[PDB]
Amino acid sequence: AHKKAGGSTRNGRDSEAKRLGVKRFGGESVLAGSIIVRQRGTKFHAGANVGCGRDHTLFAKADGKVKFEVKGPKNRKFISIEAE
Amino acid sequence: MFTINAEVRKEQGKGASRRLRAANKFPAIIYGGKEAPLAIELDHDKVMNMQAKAEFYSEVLTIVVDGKEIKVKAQDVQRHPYKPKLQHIDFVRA
Amino acid sequence: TIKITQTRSAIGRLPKHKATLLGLGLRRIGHTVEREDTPAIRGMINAVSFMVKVEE
Amino acid sequence: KKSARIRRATRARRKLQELGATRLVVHRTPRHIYAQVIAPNGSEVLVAASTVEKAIAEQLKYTGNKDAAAAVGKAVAERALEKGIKDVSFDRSGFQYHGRVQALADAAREAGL
Amino acid sequence: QPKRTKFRKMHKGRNRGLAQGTDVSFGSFGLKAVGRGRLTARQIEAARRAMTRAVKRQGKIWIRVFPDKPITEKPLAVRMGKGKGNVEYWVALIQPGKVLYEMDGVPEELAREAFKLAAAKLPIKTTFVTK
RNA sequence: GGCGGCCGUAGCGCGGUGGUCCCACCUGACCCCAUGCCGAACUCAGAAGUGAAACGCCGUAGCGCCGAUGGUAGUGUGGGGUCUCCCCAUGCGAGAGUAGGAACUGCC
RNA sequence: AUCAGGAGGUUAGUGCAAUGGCAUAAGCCAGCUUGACUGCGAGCGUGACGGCGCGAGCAGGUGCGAAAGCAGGUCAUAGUG
RNA sequence: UUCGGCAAGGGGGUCGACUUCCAACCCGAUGCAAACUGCGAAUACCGGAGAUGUUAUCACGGGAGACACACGGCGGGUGUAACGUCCGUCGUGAAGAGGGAAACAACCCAGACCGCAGCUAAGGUCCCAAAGUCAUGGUUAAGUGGGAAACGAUGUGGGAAG
Repeated sequence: AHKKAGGSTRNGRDSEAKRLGVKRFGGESVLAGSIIVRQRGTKFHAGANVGCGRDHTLFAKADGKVKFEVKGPKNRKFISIEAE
Repeated sequence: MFTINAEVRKEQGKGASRRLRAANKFPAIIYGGKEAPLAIELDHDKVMNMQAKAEFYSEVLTIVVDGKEIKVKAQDVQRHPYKPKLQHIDFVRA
Repeated sequence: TIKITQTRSAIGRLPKHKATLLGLGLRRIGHTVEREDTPAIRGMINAVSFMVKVEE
Repeated sequence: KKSARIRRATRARRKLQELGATRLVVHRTPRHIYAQVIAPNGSEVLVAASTVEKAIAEQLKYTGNKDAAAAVGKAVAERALEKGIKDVSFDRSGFQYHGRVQALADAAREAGL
Repeated sequence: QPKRTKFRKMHKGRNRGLAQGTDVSFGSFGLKAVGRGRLTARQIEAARRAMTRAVKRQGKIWIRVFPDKPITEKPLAVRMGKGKGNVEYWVALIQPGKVLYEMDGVPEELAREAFKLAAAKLPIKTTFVTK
């Protein structure tokens, strides 16, 4: 029923995440990168996470959220190639 | 008023410090409000015996660095581990 | 540019650093080469700074 | 990310900011009704008109009714079209339906917005 | 030996206990030991009881380090049995320059004779410090 | 109080002082309109009474958070000795301690 | 037991193991309602390999909404040949 | 997870007060964590510019072997520990010969066509054994020439401090 044995986190296997979409090349508005699911907001390049900063770039495409609270889950403001 | 001789810390490092400590000398820093903080090299033997005399921290020590006094008061003293000696001491202009 | 001259021998030197010098065009002691001052060139000379004597 | 204080009060709208346009705020006081055409990045007011200013024209009755709310909408919008704005979204933070805010919006469209 | 602590089984009790001395005035004297070492509560008691049984002249004798690290043993076959709590009870961790026993006393040292008796009970060459 | 500019060191606690211009509290619910049980919500109307919640100013830095002057442990990377272990070269540098900041700026 | 006041970011609760998320809420109460739609593609699982799954479109059209929009079942990772 | 003070509860002893003990809370001083953390490296790593390398990078097809490794170093997890099990990085044993280490798979230097001359590496220079029984200075007497430990030591020498 409950949970016992004063223990912390619960484990299993190896993570199933990747680094798809380095971004500096074309990219249709879709989930750039993969780690955890369910998240929206970013509609372009919005790599911004606590640290030395983050980035992405060039690619004119309406929308394009991130994975979730990970590699810059925050939603910055627009960005395209330079001249789409 | 304890009169002590000293110099200036040019090669600020642990290696250079160990070469001085071996010759009986340790680093120190002096600060005083509007006065610019200064790092100097004090005599080990002299200070060690003077710092033993309680009044050391309450006096207006007359530190003569190279060729001129500064006048300061002792704040705190960092001691050495494995070999009981002076490692670094803080000073405040008075 | 900078003139690089191999002062140290190949014996004892760490690999890769050896490949670096073999890169600059030096494969024997005494040999000298002229490398223009550019980002990479500076990095390599830095890795072989111990084995050679550079100056512009 | 966490929900900002403004998001907790849901008075703001991030979905209208993803487009990059302007808003049409409708403030209402038990005495007067205000309307503005503010643009993103702070409180940039391009054009605005108060029901009290409607008196400058020739308003006689009270300024806290529905017919007055529609009069202000036509004024704020008329000045907006004179500014250079065409489209705008309705932003009525906290209010019911068919109220004075709807009369303000219906008035804005009547002008050309 | 990774520092173990809680979330474990209940073992034995402290052979130690008597903090001794009056806790009305806090001082800064001491008896430092040059070198890191693990001392079990069973040893701490012998050393502590040695000096306390000598400093009958006065008091103000206090200890700063307490045994908190658990250490088990597996007396049996092997495959089965990680480690139970036997003779090897709580063990304290002493640093190369840590003060274990400090007695609030001004130059009237009648405890140096006491600390000497204890210094011969704990494994590690300790030295008497006035500061 | 109105009207702008810059536009996250403005988290969270605490002190003094002023305005009957402005503004909420407040007061009243005839009616539009509205509450599953309650004009409290919701919506309308008037201004008897304050500034007590706001606001304008201004004084403490507690605690959070963001920068700066002083320094040792800690830690890469490559050769030395030594029973283990420790040392040297070279790129940097814990926490404790001394100070900084409690908005800014134009117009009526 | 319940009712009134105060303190209280939240340690509650959120179906299920654990971590992570959340309070003028993704939690509670109430009302209403019910997208678990059809068709077809692009992408994701170092290094090729199916079923299955998921994120993101388009075409038409169901439900709810003022609308953007939200569903391809239950916040995500076990409940299958 | 240490100590002091205050308030509330329970038990025992003498009096409805006091004393003692235990548990929870708050404040000022005392201590910790492989599944904690306000902080935070080095470092490993994606992409892009400045060396080195060139038909490489890459595509397709044919034939494979192979899935009982081991050791040193560094970082480990388990274990009392092991010429212990079990991982990770790297260099080697396996194809490292040659040289030193007395002899010696993985310790140090170093990596080979033949023949020839020269100079060095490691190491070594009293003799066996090629090369100084070399120079300045100091210490030890024990032949110590170093298992040899925890521990002990006015055997003896050097340096600093009251």
